[PDB]
Amino acid sequence: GKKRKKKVYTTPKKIRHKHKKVKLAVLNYYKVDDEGKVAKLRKECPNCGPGIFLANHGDRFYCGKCHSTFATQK
Amino acid sequence: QEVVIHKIRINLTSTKVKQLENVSANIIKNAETFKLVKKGPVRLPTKVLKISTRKTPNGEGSKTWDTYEMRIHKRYIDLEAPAHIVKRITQITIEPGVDVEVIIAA
Amino acid sequence: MLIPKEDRKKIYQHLFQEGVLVAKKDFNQPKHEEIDTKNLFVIKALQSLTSKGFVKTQFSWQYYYYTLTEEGVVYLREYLNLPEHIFPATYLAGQS
Amino acid sequence: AHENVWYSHPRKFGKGSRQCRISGSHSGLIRKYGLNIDRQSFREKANDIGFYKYR
Amino acid sequence: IEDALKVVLRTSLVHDGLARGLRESAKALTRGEGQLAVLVESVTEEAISKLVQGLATENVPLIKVADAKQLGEWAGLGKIDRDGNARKVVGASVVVVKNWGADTQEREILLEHFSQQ
Amino acid sequence: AIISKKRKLVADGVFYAELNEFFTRELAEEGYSGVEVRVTPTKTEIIIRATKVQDVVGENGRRINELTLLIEKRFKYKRGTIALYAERVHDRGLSAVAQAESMKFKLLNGLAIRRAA
Ligand SMILES: [Zn+2]
Repeated sequence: GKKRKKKVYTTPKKIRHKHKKVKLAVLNYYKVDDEGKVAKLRKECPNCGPGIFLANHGDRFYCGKCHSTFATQK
Repeated sequence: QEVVIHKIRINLTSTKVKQLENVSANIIKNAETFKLVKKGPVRLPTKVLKISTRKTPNGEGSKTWDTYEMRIHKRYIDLEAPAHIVKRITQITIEPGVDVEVIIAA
Repeated sequence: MLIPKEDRKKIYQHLFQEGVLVAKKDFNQPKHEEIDTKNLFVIKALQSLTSKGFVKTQFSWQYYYYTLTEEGVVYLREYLNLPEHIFPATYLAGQS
Repeated sequence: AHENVWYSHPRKFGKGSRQCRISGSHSGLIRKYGLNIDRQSFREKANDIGFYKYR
Repeated sequence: IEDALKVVLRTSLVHDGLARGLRESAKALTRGEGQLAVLVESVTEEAISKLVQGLATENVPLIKVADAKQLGEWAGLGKIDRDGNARKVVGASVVVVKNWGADTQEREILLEHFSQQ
Repeated sequence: AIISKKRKLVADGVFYAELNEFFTRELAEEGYSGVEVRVTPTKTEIIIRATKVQDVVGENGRRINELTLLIEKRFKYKRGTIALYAERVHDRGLSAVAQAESMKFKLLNGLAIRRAA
C-alpha cells in the first residue's frame, strides 16, 4: 500500500521562457542608402561566411553559427 | 595438384549426442574410403553447464531450487591428409545442431 | 517532436532503402546503428508514421520492428519525390 | 534534455549497466555465460534455450 | 503568365530551396544560395522590399509581382487537405529559391527578360 | 570472433529463443507453429513450420523477404546469410501450439467458450 498526499510546493512558479519575439528584426540588420548600396549593422562573421551578423550585447560579438566558439570582445 | 600433408584437425560441438555420433562415424567412413591416415574421433570429457535457480518468482514460500543443464560434447579428429579431399569431406554431410569447426594446423 | 529536418529526411530515405528498420528501446543512446543518428527521434518518427497509418510496428524483447505497407511506400516515395517505378528492397523479389 | 546533464552519469557497472534483454528488468540477472536474463524469464524459457532439468 | 515560377517553386521544394520569409531569404541571398527572388510590392511598410532589392543588387535578379497573400497561397504554404487553400490563412513576404532543381522549361527566359534585359 | 564454444552455444540458444518468440509475436495471425535453425557453412537456414504458409509467404513473396531483412538488420548478419523457408505443418491437429493459437483466436472473437474448447 502506498498513499501519497497532494504535492505542496515551497516555490511560487517557474514558467517556460517564452522567447522574445522581435517585430521585423530583419530591418535592423540592413540599411539601404537611397535605393542603392546596402550597409550591414553590428558586425559580420568571417567564419560562417558573409551574411551572418554578429550580436552587440555587452562588448562581445555573439554570432549565430559559432554560438560557443565566437564571442569576440571588441 | 595438392598432395602435401596438413595434419588438419576437425572438432565438433553440439548438445545432442546421437546426431553428433552419426556425424563422427560418417566423417570416419568418408576418410577411410579415401584411405587417409588418421586418429580416431577422440572424445573430450563432456562439459555440463548448469544454472541453479529459485523456482519462486517473488521470493515467498518454502526454499525450492532447481538446476538447469546442458551437456555439450567435444570430439575431434585429426587427419594426416591433403587439403582438397579433406575440404570436400568436411563441407558435405552436415546436419542441424552439430557445429563443425576446422583448423588447418599447418 | 523536436526533430531536425535533414535528420528525418535521411531516416526516411534509409527506411525506403531497406523497407525495414530496427530501433532498440534503449533511450539516451547517442548514435543508432547504420543510421548515424540518435535512436530517440528514430523511434518517435516511426511511431508517428505508424499512428498516421503508414508503418506497422511490433515490440519484441525490448526491440522495435517497423515495416512498410503499400500506402506507406507511396507516401514515403512522395516525401522523397522518388520516381514511381523504383521500389524498396522489400519489393526486390529475391525468391527462395 | 541538455546533453551534459541528461543521462550524464556513467553506467559501466552496477545494476543498471546490464538489462534483461527480455523485459529489461534490473533485478536478478544471469550474467553467467552472457545470458543477462532475469531468473523469471529464464525459468519461463529454459527448456527453449536448452536448459533442462536433469538432477 | 508566370506558370514557370510555380514549377521552380515545386522543384526547389523537392530539393529544399525556398528560403521563405525575410531572414531566410536574406541568408540565402548573401550566401552563394539565392538564385531566384520574389519580393511582393504590395507591402504596407514599403521598406522591406527596398532592403531586399538593395541586397539583391549587392544573385542579382528579382521577380517581384504583387499580392503577397496569393504568393502565400501558391507558394505551397500550409497543409494539403485539398490541393488549394486548405491552410486557413498564410502570407509569404519574400520567397527565394536556393536550388535550381529539375525543371527549367521557361525559367531562363523569364529572368533574362525581367532583370537581365 | 574467438569466443569460447560454451558461450557460442549459449548465444545460439538465446538466438533460438528470440527467434521463436518473435515468430510467435509476428505470425500468430498466420498460424505460426515452429521455427527451425540450421547452420550451413555459407548460409543459415530458417524454416517456419506454420499452418497458413501462403499467408506467411505474402504477396510476390515479399513478406518472407521483409521478415528475413528484419533478421538481417536485427542481428547484424550481412545480406544473403539468412534465408527464409515457409513450410506447411505436418498435421496441425497434433501440433498443440496451433491448437492453442486457434483457441485464442476463437476466444478473442467472443465465441462459446465451452463449444470452442
Ligand atoms: Zn559563426
